[PDB]
Amino acid sequence: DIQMTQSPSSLSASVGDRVTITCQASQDISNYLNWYQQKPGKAPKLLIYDASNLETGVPSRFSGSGSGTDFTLTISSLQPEDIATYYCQQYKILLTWTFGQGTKVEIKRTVAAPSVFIFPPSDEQLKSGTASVVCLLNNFYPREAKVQWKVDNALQSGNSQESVTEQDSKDSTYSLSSTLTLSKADYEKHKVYACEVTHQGLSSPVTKSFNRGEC
Amino acid sequence: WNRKRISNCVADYSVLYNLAPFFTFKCYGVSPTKLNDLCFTNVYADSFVIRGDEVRQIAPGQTGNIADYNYKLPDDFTGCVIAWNSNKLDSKVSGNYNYLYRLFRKSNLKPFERDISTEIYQAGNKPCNGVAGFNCYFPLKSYSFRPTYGVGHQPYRVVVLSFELLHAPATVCGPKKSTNLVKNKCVNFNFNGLKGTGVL
Amino acid sequence: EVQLVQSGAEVKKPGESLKISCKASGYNFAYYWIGWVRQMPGKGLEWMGIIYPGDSDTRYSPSFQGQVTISADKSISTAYLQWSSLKASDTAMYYCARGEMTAVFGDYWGQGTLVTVSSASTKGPSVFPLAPSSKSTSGGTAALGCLVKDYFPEPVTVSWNSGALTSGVHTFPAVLQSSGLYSLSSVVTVPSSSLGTQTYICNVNHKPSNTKVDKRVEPKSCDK
Amino acid sequence: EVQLVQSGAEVKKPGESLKISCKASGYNFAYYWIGWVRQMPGKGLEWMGIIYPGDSDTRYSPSFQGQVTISADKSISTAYLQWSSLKASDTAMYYCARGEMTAVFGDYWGQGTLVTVSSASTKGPSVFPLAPSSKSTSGGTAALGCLVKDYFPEPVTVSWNSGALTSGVHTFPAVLQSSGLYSLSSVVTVPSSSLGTQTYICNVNHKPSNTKVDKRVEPKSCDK
Repeated sequence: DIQMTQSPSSLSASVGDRVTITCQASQDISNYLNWYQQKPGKAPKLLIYDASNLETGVPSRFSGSGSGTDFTLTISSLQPEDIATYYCQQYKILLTWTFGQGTKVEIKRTVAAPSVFIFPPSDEQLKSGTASVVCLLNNFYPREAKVQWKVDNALQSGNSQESVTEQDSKDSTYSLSSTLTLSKADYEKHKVYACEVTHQGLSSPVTKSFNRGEC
Repeated sequence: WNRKRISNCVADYSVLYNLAPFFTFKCYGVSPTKLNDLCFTNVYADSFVIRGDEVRQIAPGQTGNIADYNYKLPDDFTGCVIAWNSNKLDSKVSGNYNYLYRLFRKSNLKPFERDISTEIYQAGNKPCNGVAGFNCYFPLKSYSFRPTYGVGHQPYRVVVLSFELLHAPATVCGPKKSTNLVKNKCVNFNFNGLKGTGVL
Repeated sequence: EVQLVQSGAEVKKPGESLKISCKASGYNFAYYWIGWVRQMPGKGLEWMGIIYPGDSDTRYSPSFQGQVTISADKSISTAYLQWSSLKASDTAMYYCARGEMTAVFGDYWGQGTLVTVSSASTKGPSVFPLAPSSKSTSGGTAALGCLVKDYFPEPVTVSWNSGALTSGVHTFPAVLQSSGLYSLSSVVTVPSSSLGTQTYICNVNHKPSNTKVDKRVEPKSCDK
Repeated sequence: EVQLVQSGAEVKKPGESLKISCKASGYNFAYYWIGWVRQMPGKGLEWMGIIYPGDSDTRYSPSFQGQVTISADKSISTAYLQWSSLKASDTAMYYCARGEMTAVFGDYWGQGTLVTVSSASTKGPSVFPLAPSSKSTSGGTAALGCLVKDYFPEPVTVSWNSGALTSGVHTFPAVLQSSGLYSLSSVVTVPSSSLGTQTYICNVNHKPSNTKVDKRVEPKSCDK
């Protein structure tokens, strides 16, 4: 059996910087390594197919070296178009193959205030028998965006739905859409409904509310 | 050429039959059938890859383009030689140049020796003085392998074994099980491949 | 010029059989190798097996010997990945890749294939529209979109016009919800000047039951 | 029936590389032999070498050992001639021939390719018309045709009325002029009245200078 290890599990940096990554093995394997990159999507890609040999069709910001059981990969100048997954794998038996564990990268950007929008319920959802509070956030950094809800100025926690995407390479943001869903008899029984948004980059958390009579 | 040492293990030589139909499988000094009934001290195994036609040159008491300068079996060698085809595994459509062969050297080598020197072969009368050029050739050359070539030039993988024959505390042999020990009676006995009858 | 084509997604129930296929062209097919890779969400990659269709030969991983079958046809230049029996813990994405032993693997890869197996039954989706209202942006931009929370399994395909717009379109990752179900949504941005004449005949197509659903949406307001 | 095809002529600089192909079809290409032949104009000929595909067997002439390379491809059934470094002493024409060893070795042949090495540059040829007199001459039907002035190098192609006129044409082979260039003329005989009702025009194309020139012939007056 052969077992790998990667280090560190995750790290983050900004543009124009040096980044490094380490891959380790339990026994010497004589420079039969390679690395694979796989951005969130479909196809993993081959990046470096030897100890220090790179596949054609890739610019020259990458390097790496190693032997024995010590192996390092590095990027001299980070670029914003590099947000993906990385792996190291090995081969010495005809068939005994395994990948590593995983390395995570995140970008640094100046802290920016979120952009917030509200969406009203539709007649179709009233036909279905539910009501939703669609509150949309975008263009914020870092991830510390929190959304709570107030129904007739009461306190609610946990029971809701949320959908957030991965980091966007253009603006570091994680597009977010959150919703507190209630039933009819839970909808016309009360008057006002509010999304409360908290974020460190904001000057202060803000609560956006609307009355049922506004429809 | 690469070599490996094997010791302190229990062998099973039948599994070798799991492979594809071989091209060469021969032995010198030991019948291959009963290999499981002998115990050995240390095992040395050498491996490399050779052109298709020249597999014959791995044989004691003969000379050739490899036996002259690369691999020399002693005239009293005992062991087994295995060679099997590798066209399926070691050819690229564009032609693979990553295999080196020695061409020139002053004189032959004693058995079980290696030389990877990069001195320039002084073929001509002029003193090269470490300068490559006419009549001062580079010692190594490269072969070629294409999938559409004939079997006469397809690559072959070759492995050579070597034995020691019970001249020391043995360490490697088959899975035969032991038994309790009885003495003071006329008994047939077998100790590490040495058979006999008598009283202990 | 080398390309890979795969069969579509598939949903089934435990106790049955299934086969998948991968095809390529643009080179001498008999002189390379084909391999399969499994990937289940939340974990890393893990090798399954390889084959050399030029002369039938198979190899297997220590963790999957005698569980799945691999073959190919050189007449139509295709490779078949076949099963015998199915169980409940084999839901993951599958990849076919073309490689060469001596120098490099994975110079190209397939588009990816999906499989789902469970004891339940597929439920028809219910699409729900939303359009810009009188609470739109003061600058001028507005957003329209659709919401689905009544369908299984995934994925799903959504378009806004006769064709979905080449830019300004977005979607949100699906999340499971506590009826053993899932939900997701998608949105699109549009300026007021373009909104003066543009309407969204938004349609959704969905593999589990294959019923394209389309409806026309235009910007509205909260008037009294 | 079988067919064989070559490529056109080339002229190259010293120190360049080169590559020629001979194609054939009609029979089973894998079970015959392909050979090459050189001719230097104005003198004899001499063999080049032979090749047998399938077994990938090559055999080389004594003089030209190691200075050329002969290859073949069975998928598209072609013979490939490869040089190493072009030399000024290679202006000649090359063929390609089908042959069997046992009984007959000259079944069917090709067309032949011209190669020239030179450090000079081409010269665009020009054409002028030669016309019969407006009044009938002593011969009743008088001469007509065209003259191509100094040019360099060969070859040059000509046609009359898109080749519609070929009977009775006679042309003088080009010879070197004191200026160091080449010239020629092509003439026929026609009645003096055969130029007004219908037209006679020649077209001259020069491959080295890849140019096309047209020249129509019309009756000439008895000027003095």
